[PDB]
Amino acid sequence: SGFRKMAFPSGKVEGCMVQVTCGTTTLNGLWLDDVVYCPRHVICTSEDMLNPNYEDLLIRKSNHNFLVQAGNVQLRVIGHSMQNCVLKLKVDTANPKTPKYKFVRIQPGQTFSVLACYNGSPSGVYQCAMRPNFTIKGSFLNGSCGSVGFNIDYDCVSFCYMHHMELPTGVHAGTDLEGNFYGPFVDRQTAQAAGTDTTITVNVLAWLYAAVINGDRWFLNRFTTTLNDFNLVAMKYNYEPLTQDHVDILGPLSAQTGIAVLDMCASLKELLQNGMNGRTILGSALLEDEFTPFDVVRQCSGVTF
Ligand SMILES: O=C(CC1CCCCC1)Nc1cccnc1
Repeated sequence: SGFRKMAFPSGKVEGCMVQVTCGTTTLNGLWLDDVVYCPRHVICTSEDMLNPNYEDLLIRKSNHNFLVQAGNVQLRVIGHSMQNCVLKLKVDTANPKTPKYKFVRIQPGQTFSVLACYNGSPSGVYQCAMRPNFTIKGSFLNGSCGSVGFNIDYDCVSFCYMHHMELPTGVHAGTDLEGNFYGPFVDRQTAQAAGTDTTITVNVLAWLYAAVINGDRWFLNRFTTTLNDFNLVAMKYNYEPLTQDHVDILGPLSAQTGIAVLDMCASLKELLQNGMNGRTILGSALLEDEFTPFDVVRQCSGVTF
């Protein structure tokens, strides 16, 4: 038993991180087959970041302007092109360590693991949620750019995120691996507004089910509710509203614990109205929204890769 914020094992992704250098701007790139993907802002000088014309900047550049080191190795760039906000560098060598993988664009509330990197070397791994406002609350320094987010479904690495920027607010924005931003961010150093951030209600429900599994049962109560009365209370406290799809996703945890979804919402209701009153749930004094109902099930079933 027990309950931790687990990341996916990182091995399969470590063998794909390379160092990309253009002029004196060095950051991380992802090497799959014979292509290196990286943030297209690698071609900017710090002066260039206030108002980049990427088409104009990329034309001054040539294959041999780009240094791709894979540890002790240099790769040879023989084609270069821009897909939206990513640079695709065709290299002379397919990565022998290219796992089974796909590119996926994820939805708000989905969780993934980040391999944080500097000069193409892995630093650490953590789990996080894509916020409803399309930002992540990550841990990135300078040179972390090109660090990626990924899920593993047995043996297949799904890549969903590439790190491009910190906002003046200290939260983190980037792209899918086709180079389209999550949210309304642009890769320009200007004041940009994240939305209002909401709580991922379906994840909090998944996590109360995880508490009940692990013996922590104090918040369960006699009461109940409907979807509508629940959703009314949720909106007041900046919680995302709950649909029928969400109830369908919770059914296995409802079957495994013998607690109706609506009964769990009734318990959640009371906590938003009355709070914890000093108590904790799975050793936390706040309501946690960074576990999906899939994460909870995976961790309480012991699903491997
Ligand atoms: O925010 C950036 C990149 C932006 C990209 C757009 C132009 C300005 C620089 N760097 C970074 C990321 C994470 C932690 N520290 C620094």
